[PDB]
Amino acid sequence: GEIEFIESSKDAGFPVINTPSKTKLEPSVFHQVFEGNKEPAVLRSGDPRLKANFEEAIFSKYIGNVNTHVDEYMLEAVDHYAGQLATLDISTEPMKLEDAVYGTEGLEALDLTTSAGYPYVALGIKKRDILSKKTKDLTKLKECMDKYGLNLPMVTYVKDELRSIEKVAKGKSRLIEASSLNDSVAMRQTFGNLYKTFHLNPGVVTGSAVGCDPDLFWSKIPVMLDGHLIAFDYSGYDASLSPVWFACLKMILEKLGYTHKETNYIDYLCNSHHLYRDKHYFVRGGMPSGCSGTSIFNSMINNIIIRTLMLKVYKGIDLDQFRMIAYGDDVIASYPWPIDASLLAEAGKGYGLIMTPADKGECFNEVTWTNVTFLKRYFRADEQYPFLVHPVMPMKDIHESIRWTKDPKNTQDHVRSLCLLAWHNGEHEYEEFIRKIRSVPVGRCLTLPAFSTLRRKWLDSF
Ligand code: NA
Repeated sequence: GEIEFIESSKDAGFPVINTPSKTKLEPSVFHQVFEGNKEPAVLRSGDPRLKANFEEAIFSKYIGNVNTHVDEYMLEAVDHYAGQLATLDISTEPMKLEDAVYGTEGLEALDLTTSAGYPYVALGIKKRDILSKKTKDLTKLKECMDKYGLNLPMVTYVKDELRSIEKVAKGKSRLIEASSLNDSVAMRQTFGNLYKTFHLNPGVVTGSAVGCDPDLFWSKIPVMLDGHLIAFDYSGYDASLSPVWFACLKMILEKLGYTHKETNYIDYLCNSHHLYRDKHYFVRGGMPSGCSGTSIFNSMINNIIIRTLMLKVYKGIDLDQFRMIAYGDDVIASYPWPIDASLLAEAGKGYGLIMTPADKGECFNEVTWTNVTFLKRYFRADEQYPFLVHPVMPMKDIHESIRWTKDPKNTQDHVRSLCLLAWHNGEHEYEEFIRKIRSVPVGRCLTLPAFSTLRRKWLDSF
């Protein structure tokens, strides 16, 4: 992706979008009990911790585009993956508006908590002013969609989250693009049944883990992934995507039965218009992280990409023996023979993708079931039930998270969520985690699950 044009919003008649510039994150009561290094992301230019130009840093992810046709490798990649998805009988019929807004099996109700985007954010109109869970009212929504239409600008927010010392200093804060409520709803109508099928079928047929429950899904992954593991990281995957990868996505959508008209919304993602505070800008390429379907579309594109690179370097490859599971940029994969990921990475660079060794580190290559991570979690077979696999979030990350809060009123839910991740690290680690929590008075006011209870419920869930 490439920023093609940027100017002051007022020149085009856009008001300044007044997005948050002060973090909602504050030290929790556990801040001194546990060790950690992470701090809130930089949200504004004048932040004293900056050791770089903020506005330059946050847009530096847009590294450019490679301008190419959809080549022979891409075409075969699309064919192969399309053949997998054909198995699922995805419906290209529009999802009914009520289902697409207020919830159905495989597609949770539209989040009423997030930004309603443009122009609502300039009018002080929130999602809850238009929508109502209790009523399932579609009347105001239909009015709004008729009044303002589709293809509205996206509103760029800086993500308010914890970041490493390095990412704070370098000003490498992440951005979220909020699609207008109008476009979110329209895309959910158009692609909702596809969203639904993906959510209901995480695994190696969709090549997707979006919507998965790691407590359950992790025992299935080594069964699905037969051979030598392949994993690598991307640097700035979303923003690196060139228009050619969106063309591939449109081709795969058409093979599923979507019409040229229905795939027009992919152009909205690819060639996008954004508002950031007092500026507005156009991007050619780049997945706008935050719009409807961007996790699923990022995953589908990743399925095309990896196959393309394999076909290009290993002309003798048998993709029918290749398996992969993506969650956006994150990938875990296998092939029955060793594959040199460093070769794939160089082929990736030719397509404007920046691929690096798995989980930082120096080489590409020797990934094992012991060191592989996916969705930030390691894989550890249960010692007693060896066919069941623990997702293991590092205690370091759990410690980082408990030291901060966006609202102390949520302490019970926050700490409980962390317990559900922590116990997979083993009984001794859990017991210590609970002891430290309880060394603060608040900690003794919380309902914390016992290890044996967590383990029992987990075992029973299968
Ligand atoms: Na874009």
